[PDB]
Amino acid sequence: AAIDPEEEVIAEAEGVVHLHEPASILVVKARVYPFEDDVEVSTGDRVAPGDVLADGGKVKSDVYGRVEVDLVRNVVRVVESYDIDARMGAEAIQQLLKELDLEALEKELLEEMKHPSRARRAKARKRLEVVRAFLDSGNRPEWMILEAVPVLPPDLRPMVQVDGGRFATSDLNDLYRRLINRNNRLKKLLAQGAPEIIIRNEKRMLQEAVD
Amino acid sequence: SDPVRQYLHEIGQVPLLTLEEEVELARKVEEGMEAIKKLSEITGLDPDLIREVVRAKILGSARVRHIPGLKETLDPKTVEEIDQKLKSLPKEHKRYLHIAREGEAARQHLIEANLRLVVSIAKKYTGRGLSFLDLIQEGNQGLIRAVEKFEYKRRFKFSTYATWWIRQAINRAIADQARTIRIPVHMVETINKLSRTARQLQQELGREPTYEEIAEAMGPGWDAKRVEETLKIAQEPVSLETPIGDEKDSFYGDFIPDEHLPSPVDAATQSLLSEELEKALSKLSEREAMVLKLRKGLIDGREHTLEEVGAFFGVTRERIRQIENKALRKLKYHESRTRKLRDFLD
Amino acid sequence: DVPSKIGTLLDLSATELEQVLYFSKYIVLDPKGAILNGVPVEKRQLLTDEEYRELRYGKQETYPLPPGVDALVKDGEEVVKGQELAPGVVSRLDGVALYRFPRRVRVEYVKKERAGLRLPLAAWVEKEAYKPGEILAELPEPYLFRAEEEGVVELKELEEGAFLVLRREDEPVATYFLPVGMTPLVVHGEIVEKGQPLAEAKGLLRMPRQ
DNA sequence: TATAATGGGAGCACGGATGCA
DNA sequence: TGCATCCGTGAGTAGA
Ligand SMILES: [Mg+2]
Repeated sequence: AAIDPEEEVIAEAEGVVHLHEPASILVVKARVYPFEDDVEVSTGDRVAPGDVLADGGKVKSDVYGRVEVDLVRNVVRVVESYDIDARMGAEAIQQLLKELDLEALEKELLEEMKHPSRARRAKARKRLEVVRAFLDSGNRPEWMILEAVPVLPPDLRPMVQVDGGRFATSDLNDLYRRLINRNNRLKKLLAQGAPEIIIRNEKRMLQEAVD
Repeated sequence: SDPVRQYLHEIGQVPLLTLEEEVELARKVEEGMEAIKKLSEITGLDPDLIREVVRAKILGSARVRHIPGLKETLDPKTVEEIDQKLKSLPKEHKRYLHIAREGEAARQHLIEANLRLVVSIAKKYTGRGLSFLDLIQEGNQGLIRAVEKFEYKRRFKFSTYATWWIRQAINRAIADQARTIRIPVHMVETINKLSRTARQLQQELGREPTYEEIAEAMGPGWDAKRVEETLKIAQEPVSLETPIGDEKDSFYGDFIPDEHLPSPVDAATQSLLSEELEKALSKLSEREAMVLKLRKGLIDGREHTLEEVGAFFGVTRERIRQIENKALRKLKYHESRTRKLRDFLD
Repeated sequence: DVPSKIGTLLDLSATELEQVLYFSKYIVLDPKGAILNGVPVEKRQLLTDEEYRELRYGKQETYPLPPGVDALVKDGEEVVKGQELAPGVVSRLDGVALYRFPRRVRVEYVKKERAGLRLPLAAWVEKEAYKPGEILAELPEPYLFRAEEEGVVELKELEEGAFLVLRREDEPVATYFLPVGMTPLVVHGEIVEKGQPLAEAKGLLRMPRQ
């Protein structure tokens, strides 16, 4: 098939097709599952071993993987992959902080405090001080990560007109501006389905803006 | 350690396409959008909703978020409902689903492949008031617009069509975010034009041009006053933390008084004003003075209309005003004898 | 602020926390039964970008072929590491090979026709059918296959062997088949008569491979 | 909204505390 | 256990 109908290639009579001289060759680690009739999964779906792929459930998947449905070659190909949840930044860190049970870690560190090594007792103490601090205070560790950044009242970061009629302002306004701009841009990028790289960079910039 | 180096490294991880690859991805994208339109015609749902669900399944469990454009909130339950609603279609109608999926994947790969161009364009825009990475990100938005609007039918390289949108986005950003006090884009264009004009004028004349000369080189409609007001409105504010001395000792903002809050002298002035005004207002018959205060809002802090201030004490209309004046007549008596009100008039 | 409070709580050094927060490396919040380098993914493990891409999206590689060259392997064929993908290309990994943008499409068109051949009785070995490469006949002596009809010669030459179609005017009057070991004595667009040698079949003649 | 364009550019001194070899 | 790294300190008022 081509852009202009006159440049298209149409078979004159009955025959078989052979593809030669490709631009390149792509080697993939995957499993090929040729399907005769109909496929019950689509490209982008993730599949564990034993999941129905095509042909009413006759052909299934041997391994974990991501689904690529080839309509041209008439085959459901499963690229070997895992569903792993591995994240980056303050989101992941906040998750880890939320999952923490402070009493348990206090117990573990207490058991660590009985170790004959001086250094290990020292580290265990240094950690247990923080843990017990959070325990006594009633503060949750995940609060060390900001979901909502406070805004200082405008009179403590004034925009004022000087004697000459010109304006003088606080740098906190500029910092706040950077933060708001990058946050808004991030939200738009998320709504528009930007690639992982762009979003990642934007999040980094956001973190450094809050910094 | 360096965000820019890190991002440039993350950029070099995606290899650049070739002509066939570019045309392939573009084709898959266009045919993907067409497939989405087809599924819209078939299912009878919203093209935006279908597109967002397909995109949700392509991006995976990593990202799900509500889109402002959608009439319904976007959640994994909904994406599962719509996905299973799309998979329930017959094979020929189920084909467009696969087409749309591979289309979105192709879109992702296409955007990810061109990220270098955005950087090479944004490197020329440094020093406009925006950071390098900001320009790169806005340029990335431009690149996204380019991907979504591109047509491979015209046999044009993607860089050609993309460059325009990238420059457009970068410029819009520079015009929008560079000022603490926001100015509209057209006015920004006007100011930049004025700057270039003045620069040409000083270039040829060998001296800094006046408002009149600028008015001349700007053509018709432009006089000295307009140039002056435009330059006045183009002035950027200054930082309160701007260094004063030779050390870190003092700041600019320490020399600026607060004109808003009343000084103790002003407070005592208003207080004693109310005091003396209460001192000389009891000199005569109560109801008329209280009618005077009723008009001037000493009592309730509000001016009452003739019919209202009339209806207050049981009278009505024309009399009231003639009483106020009358009060103000007799008010001209008492004070004039004790003369206590002079200084408060400033 | 050293020592890091968050780092202390989650048991992470400065470098690790920097790398996670600032988007250098990935931190695992759940394995989902992932395996890397033979050892299963442990929770709270630090993954590089390459490791995360390989784990999440799988491993693959593209190998450029010099323009004008043909692949040594087919499309959709399993490949072993070290096995050459071309004369100048060696595949680094194992898996399924796929053709990227074929520049030439060779279409083999199926043709089923009816031809004829005159042979000596002794030389011909009687068979109900003939496989490619299988001996059709064996000649004690040079033998010439003469034209049984007058007309214009149309010589259609395949890889090996040929079809000679004789036609008077616009209508073909004859179709002859010349197997391997048979040398055409005529050219394309040649006029011949009855009994004039079309080709010489000498020695041992067999069906063409095509 | 349409030739093609695809990885930046600048820039002393002593202490406590922790990290590492 | 000791060498080495980062980080954080370094008079006051006046004036400008
Ligand atoms: Mg003028």
